[PDB]
Amino acid sequence: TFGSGEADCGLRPLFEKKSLEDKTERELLESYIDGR
Amino acid sequence: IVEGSDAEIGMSPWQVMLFRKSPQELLCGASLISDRWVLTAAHCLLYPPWDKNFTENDLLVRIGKHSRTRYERNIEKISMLEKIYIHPRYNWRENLDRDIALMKLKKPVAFSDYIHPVCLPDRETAASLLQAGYKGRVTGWGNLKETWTANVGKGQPSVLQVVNLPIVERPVCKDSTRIRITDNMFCAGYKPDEGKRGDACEGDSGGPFVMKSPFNNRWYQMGIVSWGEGCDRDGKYGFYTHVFRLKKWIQKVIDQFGE
Amino acid sequence: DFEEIPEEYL
Ligand SMILES: *C(=O)[C@H](CCCCC(=N)N)[C@H]1c2ccc(-c3cccc(OC)c3)cc2C[C@@H]1O
Repeated sequence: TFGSGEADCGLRPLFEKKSLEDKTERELLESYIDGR
Repeated sequence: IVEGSDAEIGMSPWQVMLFRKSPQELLCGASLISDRWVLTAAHCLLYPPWDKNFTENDLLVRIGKHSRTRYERNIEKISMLEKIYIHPRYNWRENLDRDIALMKLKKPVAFSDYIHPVCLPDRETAASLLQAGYKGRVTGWGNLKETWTANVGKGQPSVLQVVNLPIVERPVCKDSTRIRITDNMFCAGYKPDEGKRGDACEGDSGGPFVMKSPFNNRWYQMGIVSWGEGCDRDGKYGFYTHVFRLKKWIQKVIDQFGE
Repeated sequence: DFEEIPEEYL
């Protein structure tokens, strides 16, 4: 209802919502069979 | 967290501290999954071998934190619990199978830049992302060095720490330990050869293992810090509760009340 | 070890 409210989940106010990356998140994304 | 680094501010706005209120101590990590619900490991609350048995009034949840020991005056929110729910088949006698618990907060928290829930995975997010070799991220305020064997080299952090770790193949997991591994667990960590280190450690139990989806850019909680032999010991791995395999009970209990 | 929290939280 939507989720438990959110819906908004997993998007961080200071990072995803401002299109800013954290310092190491590239390491995660590069291990997911890189991607392209 | 062993061999991690300091989190950025707002890097993990779902991290919760489980805090007991006399004596004042950090018990465990936890995570915010909505405005009223916190997810943690059942062993944080209930562990008869050690006569641990916390109820609601024994505990405070603290949300929005970065500093381990400061009261973060206009940033953190402290909340009280109204109900604790442990999985009815949590196995504390043998292997900590179904190491999961839900806490209902007495009243909802407000979100902010520092406080924001994580998502729970669905079937296809689980299927796709839970694969050996893919990295996830663990956070917490636990020891920096081995403490079921209490350590030096620095001890406890001042601020929230972070480490990214690969998921490991189930055979190497099961072959690293004498404990019986279930399907409700997975393991994570670097292998002796791979050069890199890192692990959770004591005081980190209960907190999130999260991964970011490459399809929709959201953070999903795939595990809970559950157990491990030592901290960062070579040829040993951390074990996590498998959040997707237990999602029906999660839904079941937040639908039953559910209010 | 922890800084003191407000007494309305106890
Ligand atoms: C929680 O804070 C702590 C550590 C979790 C992270 C450990 C890691 N990844 N290295 C808890 C912990 C750790 C291990 C056990 C344990 C060891 C061997 C066999 C067990 O039964 C299956 C359990 C127990 C605990 C309780 C600590 O609170």
